[PDB]
Amino acid sequence: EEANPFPLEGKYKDESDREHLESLPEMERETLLFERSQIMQKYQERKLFRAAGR
Ligand code: NA
Repeated sequence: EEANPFPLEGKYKDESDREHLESLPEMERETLLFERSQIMQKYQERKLFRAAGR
């Protein structure tokens, strides 16, 4: 089992990370959220494959 990298609302690490991202300029925030959506897709893909291999 692999740890969920962004367990808060699917895109934040924890509350201080949320507050930090929400304080950034729009371009930076949307770039980081895009980065994280890629990380989360790969995490979820690996989780699916683990379920299928059981
Ligand atoms: Na918060």
